[PDB]
Amino acid sequence: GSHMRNVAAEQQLRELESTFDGRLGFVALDTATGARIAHRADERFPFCSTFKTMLSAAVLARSAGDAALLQRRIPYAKRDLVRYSPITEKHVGAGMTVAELCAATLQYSDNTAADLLIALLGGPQAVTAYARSIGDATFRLDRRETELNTAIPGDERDTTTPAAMAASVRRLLVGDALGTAQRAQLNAWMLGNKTGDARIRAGVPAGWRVADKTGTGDYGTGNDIGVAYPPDRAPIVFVVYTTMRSRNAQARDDVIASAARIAARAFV
Ligand SMILES: CC(C)(O/N=C(\C(=O)NCB(O)O)c1csc(N)n1)C(=O)O
Repeated sequence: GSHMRNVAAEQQLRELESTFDGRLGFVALDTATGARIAHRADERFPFCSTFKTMLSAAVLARSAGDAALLQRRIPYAKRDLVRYSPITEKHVGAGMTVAELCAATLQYSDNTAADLLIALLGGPQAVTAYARSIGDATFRLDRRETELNTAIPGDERDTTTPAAMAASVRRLLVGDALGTAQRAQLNAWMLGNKTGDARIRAGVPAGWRVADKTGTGDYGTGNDIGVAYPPDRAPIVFVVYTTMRSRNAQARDDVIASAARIAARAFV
């Protein structure tokens, strides 16, 4: 890549933001060199379901010290389900194992699976504590699903910054904070994500494998975080947060994909 291309990419992110009635938070990191392409890197954004990556990492970290945890079954009933539970609704009664709940929350964004894992860890503050333990002094999880998606302007609950989340994704997916096996497992789950086809994945070449987690909420909030793995090249971290001025705006998959494409083309 080049410094000149990175600067030009940051200008194209400004131009992209001018095209819609909201704001764009963006960090992409080329881990070959640490080079960065950013827009609003240090502003807070409502992270919505992208926190499910941090949640799952916290569960994996606890399993490193507990050989029974990943196969532990957590029963739940139909009345326990929260809105948008495509996988967990199929397994009411005996429930699912902790590993299955991680996979469900990561790959389908299942909200009951998330709530079960937040509760297992001891509540939202345990997820914030895990983030602090991997060097993220910015991330905060305050509420559970689905209230954490309110995305009210000026509200700092359930927010992070693009820069903080890009460093955490890099540490979790590319570095070895989970230990080599846990790291591989988190990557595999996010590589098998079913909800991201129109977001970062739509902006990168077909040969780049993307481990990502999406988020969607009120105020047209549309997010995607993860790591792209070009073949035989260092990984590239992508964090894309967008949120709109109107409470009932639609999320914009095309803007997320465009922002990713700007950085993929600048780095490649
Ligand atoms: C998974 C689904 C249904 O998500 N849309 C959701 C939602 O529950 N997202 C879970 B997450 O982004 O924390 C949501 C909350 S408020 C709002 N408006 N939308 C989606 O993106 O298809």
